[PDB]
Amino acid sequence: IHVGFDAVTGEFTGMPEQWARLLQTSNITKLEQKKNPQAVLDVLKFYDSNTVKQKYLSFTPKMTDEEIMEKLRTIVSIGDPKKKYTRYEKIGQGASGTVFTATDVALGQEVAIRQINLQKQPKKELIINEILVMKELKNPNIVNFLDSYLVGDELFVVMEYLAGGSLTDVVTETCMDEAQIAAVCRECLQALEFLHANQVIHRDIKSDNVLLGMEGSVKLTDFGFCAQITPEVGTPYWMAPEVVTRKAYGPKVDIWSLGIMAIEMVEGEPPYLNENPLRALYLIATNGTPELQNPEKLSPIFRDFLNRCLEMDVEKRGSAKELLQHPFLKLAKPLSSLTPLIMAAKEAMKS
Amino acid sequence: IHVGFDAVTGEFTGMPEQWARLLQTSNITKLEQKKNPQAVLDVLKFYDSNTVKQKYLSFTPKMTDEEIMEKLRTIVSIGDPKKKYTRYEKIGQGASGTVFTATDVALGQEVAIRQINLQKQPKKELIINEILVMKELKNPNIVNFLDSYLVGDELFVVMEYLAGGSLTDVVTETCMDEAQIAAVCRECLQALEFLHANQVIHRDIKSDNVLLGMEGSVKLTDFGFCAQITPEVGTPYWMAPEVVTRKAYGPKVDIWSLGIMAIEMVEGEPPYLNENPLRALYLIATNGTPELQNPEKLSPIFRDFLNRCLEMDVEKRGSAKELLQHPFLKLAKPLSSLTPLIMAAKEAMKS
Repeated sequence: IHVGFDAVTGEFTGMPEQWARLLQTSNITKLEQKKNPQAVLDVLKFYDSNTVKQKYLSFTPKMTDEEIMEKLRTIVSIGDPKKKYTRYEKIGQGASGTVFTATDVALGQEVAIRQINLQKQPKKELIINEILVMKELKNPNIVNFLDSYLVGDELFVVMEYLAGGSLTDVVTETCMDEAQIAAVCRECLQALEFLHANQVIHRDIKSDNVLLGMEGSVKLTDFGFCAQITPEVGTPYWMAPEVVTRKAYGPKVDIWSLGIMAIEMVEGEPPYLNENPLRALYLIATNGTPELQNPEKLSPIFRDFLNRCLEMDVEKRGSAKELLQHPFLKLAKPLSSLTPLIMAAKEAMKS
Repeated sequence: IHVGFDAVTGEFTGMPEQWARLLQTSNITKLEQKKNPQAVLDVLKFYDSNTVKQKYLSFTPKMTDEEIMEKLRTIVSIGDPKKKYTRYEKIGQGASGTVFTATDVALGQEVAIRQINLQKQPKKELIINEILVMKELKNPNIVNFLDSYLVGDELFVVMEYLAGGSLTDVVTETCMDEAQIAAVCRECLQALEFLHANQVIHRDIKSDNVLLGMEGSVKLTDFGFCAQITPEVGTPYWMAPEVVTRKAYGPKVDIWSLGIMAIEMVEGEPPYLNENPLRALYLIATNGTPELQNPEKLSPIFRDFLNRCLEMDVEKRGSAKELLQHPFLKLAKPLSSLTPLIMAAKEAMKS
């Protein structure tokens, strides 16, 4: 319902008590409110309603046990997941199932295992169709579906994984040069080109969801339900302005998030770290890019790259297929150059 | 290859060294040998070759995981067998899988669970077809298929069971009257009529494979692969003469075995208990019926029943559909009359 704004007093008129509550807790000043009331009102609407939600790739080119067994025909192997994999470690649990990392005993290569109870979720058909899609959606810069197993009522879905940890672990414990950063950016853009070409928007490009191999190979995770194989309230620093303004959005939100990720790689921490989430959302909507700590060090060509990623105008902002041609990615080192940083990160992590 | 017999010396000529070995260990006398050499030679052939074997009901009106999942479509439930059943007790294990008894937590009724590894058996198709058949083969005097569950590579098959133990436990610890014996015989004949009507020969009718309910209900087990839910070299006391003479045989072998079972019920132990297995087989082939310990006590009409069951001539011997009309079964008590004997048996068993 319509709400107003009395410009000299700086008070919104007729807004819900939820939005008024949030506004009091927001640390947005009455200067910042009268500067742009519409931006404030948009980010109140967003935070009041962003329960995060789930994502399922229903892009496939009440349920009974025969229907389930029929849908599972093409995707279930006969095998014991407690015998095919060792070094199980539980990496998380929630309504969405339980997640483990483990290693294949025959190949010696690491995997992630999501364990879904098919009786306790009503959206059974969505989960299975998600798996059917993911079996056919194959690319080297995403974690791919490997295998699945039925264990009574539990379905085990096995995804690729990598031993070298997350890009956050590298970025927090080491300093990357621009030739390393361009190599990461190239592999993430190769992933985004493929996902966008299959009507997938990732929505959550950040260093936490970028996985590194010990040889320096790079994969994205958290693009689907099955690919959520990461431990994950807080501040949504990776989000683009059209998202937090509650406006319509499309695949170039992932290009913004990649830009913020490139900032995080050169600054070692994400933006808005100690900020109130509501004020961080306000700043994203009004200012766009956060402000750099030491911007004078960065090459012209990296700054051009960041500008094409973090342009607030969606039409001006690069697409994945375009930014793959951007001259910054010419500077990229071999991916093996990440190896010493991955090892440095691991030896710092311990814990 | 042909072997002979020199009638005055009492020596077989030209027989294999296996059969000669067995003959030395057989405790069959040279009198008994020259009395009927052919019977001896038949039972040597039988014992040398009876590795028991398995039985599969392939009466349905190299394998890949999609083929397996397709065959399992109609028979696998989605559920956890380690959650649907409690009071698991392991009752046996062999090449054929592992067997448990357990009770359904919701119904409060006892069940048997066979647990089959589908990777470690090559005859996968036979096992699944056995289950598909058994799902449609339903009768109250056999243990029926209830449910099945897939647990990785292990298939769990759930069969009915009964709390009152085996007829052997009743027959060894109590004395049955003829009206109790006729009630058991009636229910076993009801089972054999149905099995014979579906081209099934049981082959192993004995008190060990007769299951009792606490209310006195009666079911057969060990007619198929899935129905082998009983702990089970030794002497084959239940076998008919045409079987042990290695001759062709048909469903009236079950009627012989039922006759021997009726003897076991009134005598409290099976025949040939302390006998050499080779001599027991010789006696079955030549004498037919074993000799009763106290035959003067038994009614005329029970003796007529036993005669129709234990006639050595297959043509004279009763069929199930015929013996169901035999006047002995008119004497049958209500099945509840078994209840005190079942409880007496259990309270003796303890252990």
